[PDB]
Amino acid sequence: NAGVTQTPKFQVLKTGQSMTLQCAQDMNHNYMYWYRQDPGMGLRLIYYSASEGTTDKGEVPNGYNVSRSTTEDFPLRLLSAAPSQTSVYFCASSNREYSPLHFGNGTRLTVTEDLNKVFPPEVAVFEPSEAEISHTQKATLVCLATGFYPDHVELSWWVNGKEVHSGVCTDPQPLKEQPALNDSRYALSSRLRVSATFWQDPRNHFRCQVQFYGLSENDEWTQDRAKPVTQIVSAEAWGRAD
Amino acid sequence: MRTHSLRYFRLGVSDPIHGVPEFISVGYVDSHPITTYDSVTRQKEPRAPWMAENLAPDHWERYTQLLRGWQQMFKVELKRLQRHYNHSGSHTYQRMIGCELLEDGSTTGFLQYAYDGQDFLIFNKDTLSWLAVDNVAHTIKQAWEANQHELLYQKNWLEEECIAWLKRFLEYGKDTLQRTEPPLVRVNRKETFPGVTALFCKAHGFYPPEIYMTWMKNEIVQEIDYGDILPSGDGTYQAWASIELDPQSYSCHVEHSGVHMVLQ
Amino acid sequence: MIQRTPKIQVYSRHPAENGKSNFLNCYVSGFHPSDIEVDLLKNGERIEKVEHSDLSFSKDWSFYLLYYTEFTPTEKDEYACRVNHVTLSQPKIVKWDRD
Amino acid sequence: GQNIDQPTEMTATEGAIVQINCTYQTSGFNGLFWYQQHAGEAPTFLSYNVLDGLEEKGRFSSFLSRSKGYSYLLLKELQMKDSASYLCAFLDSNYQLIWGAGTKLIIKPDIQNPDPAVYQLRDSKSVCLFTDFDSQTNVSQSKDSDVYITDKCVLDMRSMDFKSNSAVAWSNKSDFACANAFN
Ligand SMILES: *Cc1cnc2nc(N)[nH]c(=O)c2n1
Repeated sequence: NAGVTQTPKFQVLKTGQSMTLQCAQDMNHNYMYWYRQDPGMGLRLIYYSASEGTTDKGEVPNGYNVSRSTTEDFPLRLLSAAPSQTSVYFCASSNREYSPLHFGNGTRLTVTEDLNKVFPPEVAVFEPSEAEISHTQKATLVCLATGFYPDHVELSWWVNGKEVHSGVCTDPQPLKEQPALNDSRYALSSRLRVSATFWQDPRNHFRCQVQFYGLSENDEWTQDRAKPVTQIVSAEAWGRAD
Repeated sequence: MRTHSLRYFRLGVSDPIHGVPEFISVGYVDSHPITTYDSVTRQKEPRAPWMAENLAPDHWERYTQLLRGWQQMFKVELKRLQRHYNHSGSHTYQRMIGCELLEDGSTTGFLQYAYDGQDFLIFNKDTLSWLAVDNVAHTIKQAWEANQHELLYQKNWLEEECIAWLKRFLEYGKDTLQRTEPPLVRVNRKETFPGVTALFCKAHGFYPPEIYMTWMKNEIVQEIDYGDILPSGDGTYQAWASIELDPQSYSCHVEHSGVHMVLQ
Repeated sequence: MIQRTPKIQVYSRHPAENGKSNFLNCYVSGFHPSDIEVDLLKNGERIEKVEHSDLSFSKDWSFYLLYYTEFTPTEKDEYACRVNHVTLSQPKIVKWDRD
Repeated sequence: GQNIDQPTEMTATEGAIVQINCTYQTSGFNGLFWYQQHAGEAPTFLSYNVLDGLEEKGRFSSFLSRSKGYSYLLLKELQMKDSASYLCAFLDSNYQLIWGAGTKLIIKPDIQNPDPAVYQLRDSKSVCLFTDFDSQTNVSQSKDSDVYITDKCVLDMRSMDFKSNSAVAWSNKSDFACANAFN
């Protein structure tokens, strides 16, 4: 079984838009739940359903509605997007009211009063220091995603057009370029560390890939800059001796 | 100094004729109904006014959602059993869960299931095991015994939660559940056939329903005929015991709520 | 499958006396399955305005019910309880024994 | 269905042991749960206690004291992959799932051969990298708001069975040196 399937993973909305978060489970579970997770507090129940044909309010139901006309699906509707609804949403299911919850992969949601605040990341790869390669026989590439809003990005490293994990560390949380401002654009760093030998091989191609979540191609745009749509922004380095 | 109990029953019926709920659940404290829910109302409601006055609307609303959940689970449980036995047509599934609080302060808890009104599965909360009546019950017993966390959930609920609920409910209904109405006990002489005399000891107006009645000589009597403890329909019970005399050959003994009576 | 036919007891709330306002009780018990029809009769005809308890559950998985009515006994008036159930190929009439 | 408390953050060394405490106040109780939640991931079920005592599954144990209103989640032989939030939750008498604010667990790598340097990377056409320092070093961000500094990140180069701390700093200021940039 798939477990709990929740979509989308990311969403930006303007103040006043409505939105449906989809959630399905193929586990024949009676209980489905919607939670929001906000910094510095416990998961908060929005709505739950004890079975198909019934739903009930959680602790923070205001601004949302749900339906459960099937065992499988428990859609959450945001009635009229408000900034206070900027959060991470998790769909869950359990067999019974006392059994362990199975969680969806979550929906990171940002509401802004103005879509002109949305920006795709600029992405740059910084080759390794000759001093590091000399003193450690190791080489650390740094990737820098800057100027993006909202904080909806997935950073991946590709070598020779194939994703890698070993030797990678990515900041778990983006930095604010302007800590004061409330719609501050974000910056995210990552390292890929490899042997000096691997970096010296001119047959090795390195690629930092930042999947950005922004506007739809369908969204209206009356600004001179390119419409800041969902898009992959990349930068690249080739290995070499010198 | 008497025993109290809390019990929740569940009745599921497959393919009910149009005028019969597919599902009913009723709670009792002693012989009093406290709570009702069915598949027609889809509402949990109080059946005693002292439950109504003491539990805010949020209780009924919450347990309404829980009972909709358990109604669905029951329906799937029955369907599955009917698959296992390969039974078509209408069949019943039943469950009783509850606990006793005795005078010494000691407790009991139980959980059993019935298919077509016969013992199917009985829970042992000490050995954390299920007694299965046949091969089909053994199959459900193995699935249930493989979920250790659920057995422990169930043990705790019977021993802690059930007893906490009972005490809360006893306090709510104290004027009803903890009162005494003593029996009015008469002794009738009836000639049942010519020459042959039989004595009837009759009791009524009594609560609780628990009562002991026997006939003694000068030594208990043999062949005592017992009437059931029956409800009078005003919250009190009636009951009787008869003996038949021997040619040329006695007292009625009643014990109720810590009071002993003799009628010679 | 084991069906249980109802036990049917008819009796008064109080020692009955002719001309003394009482209650006639019909207690139907130990039946399975749950589907049942009960009528109180007065000289063979159906008494309207009868009251009954909810279907009630016993720990042996059988069911019980109390049907009762306000009445005043006489020497002449006959009273009965008529119960139908899947176990009964015809409704069963049980008459009030008149203490 | 009243209250539940667990520490905001704990820090322990790779290979060592950590005990995450959770206290709760309630009249009525149907069990206490621990969930594991990795950064950007779903919470996943770890443990369920309802009776008093201790349950053990590999490196994880969960204890419950009913009279103390107290549970702990015990992690032995800590690995970097145990770096996560651990969520305490219990069921009240009405099966309401009451959630702790969660404990962020930070694991420090055991750096056997600390070799702390700051290095300047070839820019793309300036980035600085503080690397190979011991896990007891805290990277503070500077006051200067034209200079950005990341938290320490732990990378695991399985290619050389090697682990290393690093933090990155950057700026566009023509007056900005990597040396002495990390305080
Ligand atoms: C109405 C009600 C409330 N609580 C219950 N608890 C258990 N365990 N089982 C039931 O059927 C209940 N019904």
